[PDB]
Amino acid sequence: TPDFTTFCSVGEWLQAIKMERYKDNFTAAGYNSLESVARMTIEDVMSLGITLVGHQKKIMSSIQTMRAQML
Repeated sequence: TPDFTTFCSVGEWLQAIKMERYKDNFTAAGYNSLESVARMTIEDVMSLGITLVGHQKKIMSSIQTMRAQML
């Protein structure tokens, strides 16, 4: 099992999954910790204005693996 608890920031996590284009989206909505990111549902993701389905799925998938080890 990879360890998904080793990121030191939301920005570092996004970079690792090639999603760093949404960095400002996460920041602007006050997702400043990975703890808060790990609690997100699809609705939270949609609220960020992330609209490509492929991006929503990558992020949701990464959030899931994270939540399982983090929460």
